[PDB]
Amino acid sequence: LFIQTDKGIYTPGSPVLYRVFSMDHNKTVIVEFQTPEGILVSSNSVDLNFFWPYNLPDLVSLGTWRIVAKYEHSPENYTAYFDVRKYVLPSFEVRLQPSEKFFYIDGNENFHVSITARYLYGEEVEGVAFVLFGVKIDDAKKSIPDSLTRIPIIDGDGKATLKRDTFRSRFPNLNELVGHTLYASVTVMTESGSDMVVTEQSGIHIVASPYQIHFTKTPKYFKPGMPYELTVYVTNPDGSPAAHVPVVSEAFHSMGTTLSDGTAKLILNIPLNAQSLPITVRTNHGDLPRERQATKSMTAIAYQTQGGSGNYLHVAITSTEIKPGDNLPVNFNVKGNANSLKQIKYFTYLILNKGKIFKVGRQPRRDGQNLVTMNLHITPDLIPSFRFVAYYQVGNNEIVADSVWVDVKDTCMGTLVVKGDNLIQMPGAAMKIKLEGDPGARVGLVAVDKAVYVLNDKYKISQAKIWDTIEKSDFGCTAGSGQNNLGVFEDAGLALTTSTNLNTKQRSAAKCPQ
Amino acid sequence: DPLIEKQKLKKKLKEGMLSIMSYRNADYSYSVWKGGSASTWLTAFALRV
Amino acid sequence: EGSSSHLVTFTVLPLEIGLHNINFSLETWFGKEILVKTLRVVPEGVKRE
Amino acid sequence: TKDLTEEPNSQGISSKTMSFYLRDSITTWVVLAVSFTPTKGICVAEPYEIRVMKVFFIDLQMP
Amino acid sequence: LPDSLTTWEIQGVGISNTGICVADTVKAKVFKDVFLEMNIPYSVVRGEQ
Amino acid sequence: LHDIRDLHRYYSSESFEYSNVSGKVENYNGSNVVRFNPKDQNHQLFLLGKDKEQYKEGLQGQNVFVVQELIDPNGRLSTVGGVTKKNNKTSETNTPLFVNKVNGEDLDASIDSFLIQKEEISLKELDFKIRQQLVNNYGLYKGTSKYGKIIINLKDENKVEIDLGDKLQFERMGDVLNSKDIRGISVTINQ
Amino acid sequence: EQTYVISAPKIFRVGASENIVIQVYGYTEAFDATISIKSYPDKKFSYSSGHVHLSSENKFQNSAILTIQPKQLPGGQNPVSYVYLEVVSKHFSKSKRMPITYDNGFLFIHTDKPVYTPDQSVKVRVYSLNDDLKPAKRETVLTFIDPEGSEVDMVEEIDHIGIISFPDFKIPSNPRYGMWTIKAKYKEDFSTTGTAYFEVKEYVLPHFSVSIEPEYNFIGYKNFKNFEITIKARYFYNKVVTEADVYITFGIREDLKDDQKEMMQTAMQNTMLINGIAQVTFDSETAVKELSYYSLEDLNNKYLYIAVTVIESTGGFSEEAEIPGIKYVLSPYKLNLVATPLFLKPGIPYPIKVQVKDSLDQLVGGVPVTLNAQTIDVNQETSDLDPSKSVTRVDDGVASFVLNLPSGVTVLEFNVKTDAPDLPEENQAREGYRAIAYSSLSQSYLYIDWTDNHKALLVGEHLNIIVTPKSPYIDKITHYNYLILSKGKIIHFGTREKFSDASYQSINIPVTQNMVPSSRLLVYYIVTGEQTAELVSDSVWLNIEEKCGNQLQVHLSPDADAYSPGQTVSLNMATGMDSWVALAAVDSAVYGVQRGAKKPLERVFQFLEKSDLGCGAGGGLNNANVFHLAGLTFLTNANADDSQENDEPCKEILLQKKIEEIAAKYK
Ligand SMILES: *[C@@H]1O[C@H](CO)[C@@H](O[C@@H]2O[C@H](CO)[C@@H](O)[C@H](O)[C@H]2NC(C)=O)[C@H](O)[C@H]1NC(C)=O
Ligand SMILES: *[C@@H]1O[C@H](CO)[C@@H](O)[C@H](O)[C@H]1NC(C)=O
Repeated sequence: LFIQTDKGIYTPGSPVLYRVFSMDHNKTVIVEFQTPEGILVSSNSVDLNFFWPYNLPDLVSLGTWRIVAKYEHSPENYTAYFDVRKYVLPSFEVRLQPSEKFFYIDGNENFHVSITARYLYGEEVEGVAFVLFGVKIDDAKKSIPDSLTRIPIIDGDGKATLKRDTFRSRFPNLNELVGHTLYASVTVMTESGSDMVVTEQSGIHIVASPYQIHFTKTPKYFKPGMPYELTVYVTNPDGSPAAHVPVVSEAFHSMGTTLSDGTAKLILNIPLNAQSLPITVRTNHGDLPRERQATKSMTAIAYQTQGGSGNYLHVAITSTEIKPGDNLPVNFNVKGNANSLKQIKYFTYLILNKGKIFKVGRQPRRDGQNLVTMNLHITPDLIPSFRFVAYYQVGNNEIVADSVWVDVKDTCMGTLVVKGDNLIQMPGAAMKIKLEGDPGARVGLVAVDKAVYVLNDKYKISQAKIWDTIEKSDFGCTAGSGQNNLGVFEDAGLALTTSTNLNTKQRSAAKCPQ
Repeated sequence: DPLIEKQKLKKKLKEGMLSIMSYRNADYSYSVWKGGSASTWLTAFALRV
Repeated sequence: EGSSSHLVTFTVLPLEIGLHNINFSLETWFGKEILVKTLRVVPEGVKRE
Repeated sequence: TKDLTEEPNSQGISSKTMSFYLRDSITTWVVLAVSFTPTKGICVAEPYEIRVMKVFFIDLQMP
Repeated sequence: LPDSLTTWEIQGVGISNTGICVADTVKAKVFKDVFLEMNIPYSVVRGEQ
Repeated sequence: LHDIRDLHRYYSSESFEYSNVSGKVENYNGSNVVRFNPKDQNHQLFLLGKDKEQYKEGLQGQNVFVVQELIDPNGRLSTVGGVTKKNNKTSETNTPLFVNKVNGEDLDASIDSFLIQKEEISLKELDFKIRQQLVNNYGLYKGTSKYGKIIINLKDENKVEIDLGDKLQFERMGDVLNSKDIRGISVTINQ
Repeated sequence: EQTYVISAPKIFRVGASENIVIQVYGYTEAFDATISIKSYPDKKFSYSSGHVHLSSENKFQNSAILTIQPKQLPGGQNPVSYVYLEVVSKHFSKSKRMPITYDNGFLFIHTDKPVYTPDQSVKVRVYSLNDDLKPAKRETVLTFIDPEGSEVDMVEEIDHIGIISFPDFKIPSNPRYGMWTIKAKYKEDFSTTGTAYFEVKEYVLPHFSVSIEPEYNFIGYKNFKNFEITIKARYFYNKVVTEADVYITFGIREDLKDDQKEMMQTAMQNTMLINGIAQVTFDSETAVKELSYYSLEDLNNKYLYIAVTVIESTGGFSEEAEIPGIKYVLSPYKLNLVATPLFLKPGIPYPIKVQVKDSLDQLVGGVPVTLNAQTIDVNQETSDLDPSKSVTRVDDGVASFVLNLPSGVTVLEFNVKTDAPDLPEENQAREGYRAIAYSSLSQSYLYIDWTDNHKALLVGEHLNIIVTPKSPYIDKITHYNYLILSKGKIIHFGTREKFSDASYQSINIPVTQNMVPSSRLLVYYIVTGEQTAELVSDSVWLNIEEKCGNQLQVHLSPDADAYSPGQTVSLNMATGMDSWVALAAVDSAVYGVQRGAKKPLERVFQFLEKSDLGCGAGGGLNNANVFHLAGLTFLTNANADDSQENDEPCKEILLQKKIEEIAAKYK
């Protein structure tokens, strides 16, 4: 389920109208309205075609109501939040842009926050703004009183700065800040004394590092005497991906540079007698001093070819950032026992996704091919993330396999764009907008005064939150591979039984042991 | 500047010679008006120039 | 009208010989245009000794 | 809730035009479209900004 | 700019020790909406209306 | 004056250059020391090159490639040598320069260029910029990169060498080279 | 057994900084080698020499750079063709006569617009670079030419930075209307050429604007039976005409600017322009017949020509108007190979990429493509591969295929065609190619791939390149080696020891400035035998991103999308330290007044790409070709370089009474 409410915030007395979508797969849905006090006030049983609004009484609880939808008898418990509050959509947007994405909990850098302010109607605002800085210890704030200062917003612009020294003089006990957030309370006020808005540049993270290295996206198992592809993922301290951060490991004198999604595939050449594989990644950035930029280590195990045969399978996926309707070639690499590969006839692959087995198929190999490759055609289905598992069998007794996991561009399966003219309209005037989409599609439009739309960012439903919310079903559990041929199939969310009573571990349930 | 003014003028001069080339013909004789058979006279004038 | 054109006239007559220049303005629901013209005015049968 | 019933083009897109009256609001409207399809399922649109304004007016900042 | 309707297309360049550099073509279309033009005649005679 | 971290810094630093600076000699200890009002503070120069023994007299409007080796709290800083002729012909040669990267049995190397911006040029200025380029385009002083040499070719049997492991000490910094003479630079960086 | 490997560009360029590199799989006593360039047969003159010292420290691979500074004859032309390359080892010693050219650099003559009207001033400047792609303070000469072969004006300027601003050229009061030609040429030693065109036309103040737009700019069976033609007329911008007779006539025409056309009795009569607009439909099949004796659009791959006369019945006026050609094509599509050479390694998937452009030369998304193919054994046998079908990516017009080849093949003939769920079988697009086997009695080959498509390739990234070396009688490969070409010169090179046991492996090559527009990469290994020698290689081409190196950007004070006239506006300029800028503002609409190919600066890099002696995806036909096909020639090879033959052009890829009378008497 996925809820959408006309806006993020409401007059008492107004009627909150919602629409509730389901990623289609007897359709009966339960919708509920709880107040922020906590009380229930409506329990409705709608069909996915039609629904009404909840009329907020001219006199009713204030705060952040929860609209919560689920399926009769199956804890999907999906939810959506709206604010209801006595207010006055002020006539002008304020936008903040902090100087860096983070604050060095032990440096010298002063903290600038730039302020731009413009009437919803698209002209520059003129006025005066109070900015107060502080730190957020979880669900508490702590002003830096002396940091509060007044600044002229002229022709819509102006900078509000926090001074390091004031900072220290408020928090000389460094130990207290560890893992928190600087916050900028900004109040801006039109020169006319008429209208005035307030927002907050939050979630500025205090730390020692400008970046964050993560390995879970790269398998914990590798094929010896075979190139192992390490996949580094580099988040800005919040969680976001940060791109174009270069990374290296000197242990391999190999370097790379994250991309549009936070990933870099640094390839590694691996000596044959290997078993362990310690790797240490550093965030090499020509602007950050070494000691700043972050580091993280992991050690990967070697595969365990069945009965020590020496018969290894690697399946490399070549491309990067993958668009649906793409042609991405996939590399089948084998290795080992001579008169073993002599009888490697066909590869068997399955593409797993959403936590079920989508398409399955065979890729012939002809003799002499130790590297045989095949073009796969990505199609919407595999959004947002699909796994590739593949294996071969020697002489109807040995099975060896590998799985690689791939992120498809987290996008719309089909198309939907609201086409217009973008020329400045006049009040109550006649308007035309074209609507381009998937045939037979049902479209739910809403029009909204810039005001509300900015004021409540978090609650809006977005393709992003959608996809993540579905990805969080695929029963897979590592970037791929496994201890061993069985282990590839277990880790990759599959279960296996062969004539030869060789079987996957007993599945315990969804979720995976940390 | 002299060497400069001289330049300017030489330039005007060529640009102004160019004008008449339009009215020159196939066989390198010049027509009175554009598209008209050429005149022994005009061609003689253009030579004079 | 929408996507079209409307017309405009000013009936005028000048007295000062060669008097010039007329600010011509158009305001619309979008702003003001000051288009500037210059009008040319003249006697009746000319000659120069 | 408009329904895109209409022969697609070469590309497989349907294009449904739409007429409607703007509001007296002197501001910037923002249109959000969502589409549900049997096959493609859900699809969040590209926010379309419609921007209203006139050359002379009153702002009535009022409590 | 020049008071004159047209879509300007402005593209600079920069050649320096590192190589030549074609910058990014920047467009700037002048006005639209609703305008006015006038048909002022070359000459007019005093006493003409 | 060794290390690794260190090297990155001293070679990353703000390089500056000046001219028309004439100054009289005064030895603060061994043989020398001078000073100059750049326009913001009051510098200090330790000539002690084999070109200092021909210059214990003072400077006459020369070019001095001043890069801070260490600083006092008033904007002033000490720099070693870096003095060149002046009038130094601002002729601008483009010089060949090979850069090889060793790695036991592995080799990645490049043909590239270095831009000499003078007629005569202090070996100090050479030392600095030669490594400047290196540090930003050839990953010098980041990781295992910290050993290697720089051979500069001048005539059929003449070359100057420079260990990278420890910036080239200050006494040869008074030394000087004729731009036209530099056949080219060869740099190898092992790991 | 153990030869050396001297490599360098297929040709030299006079006054060019020229790179020469030198491997050697060869023994451990460090030694010295002289590399010279001497006179073409003589050998007494030594234009330049470098004394590289390859040693153990040096992985016995090094390089120096040579040059030929104008040493010829400066009062009597006549170049020299050819000149000697030479190595003088302690161990070996060997030479190679080889060509040179006086074609150094490029001249891009920026004309301030591309159409001009009498008395207008042709503003003209020239950007002027040298092989190396730096400025090039060179004395430069442009020379103007009229439309009829007369060297009208001719002026020369000096140069202090690459932008030579020239003395504007005023058309004349009353010009020779036509296709004016500007020619650029350096004054001295070299011979480089730049060239530009500008159309000079006569302005006529018409009484209508007479627009005349057809369905699409081409005809394919889809509309062969009925071609839609909308024709319009108007006045001051927006006000449209209202009453008008409209007369169209058609004809067929062998092409364009051939000032002739067979026109057909059936000049489709008045539709009458009513209110800014009028419309007509035109049967190609029908008309084409009797007069033009054609009867099937097969007999048609040429243009349909349209002539219209609108006459406003109100005031009694009349303007003409016309399209000169609308090409006839036996298919909407036309397709071609991209990034895929016709040279295959056995036991190695052969990739294949087809682009499907429409008649309007654009990439067309979502097109079905069919692939058939026959293989021929070394054995002579013939095998029919079962078709493979794939659909063209949304943005690239690229349909991708791969086929794993049976070791035993040596020539692969194939078939691409289209498959739109409506187009007739006849009218689909088909194209046939054939690909040959890398030949080597060594039986051993090589092949390098890397992980990319939608290949951005940003400088400062690291290219992870998989080298797989199959089919070698013997893998027994000491070292893989590499050359990095870019802009006809070599800029990276070196070696990596193989991994003494395993199959394919991975080199990590960093991407740098030198390689910016596009770079070639070729990798060779040395299989040896008591027949001392066998070199074998492969090469790819590499589109890395157009990053100016300095970094010019430019913006306007208010970035809004409409600007009220005259409104004072700012112009800010981003750059890379101290760059030099030549701004230029033009009416975007001038362009549309000459269907001619785009003349804006974007045609630069392309033009500036002819630099590269390369030719194709890379990957020649044999260690020889590969290199030549990558713009090199080499010396050493005990195994031997081929001296090409000659340079073929090649393309890369990234109602009656009257008519009887006048017609007749039209003697
Ligand atoms: C769905 O929503 C409710 C909130 O109304 C969740 O709240 C908890 O439910 C558990 C399950 O029994 C109770 O034991 C707790 O009293 C609730 N409190 C908290 C901490 O949320 C509920 O868990 C949800 N359903 C599921 C999936 O358990
Ligand atoms: C017309 O307007 C201009 C500028 O728009 C101004 O400077 C001038 O004084 C005006 N002239 C007339 C005739 O009113």
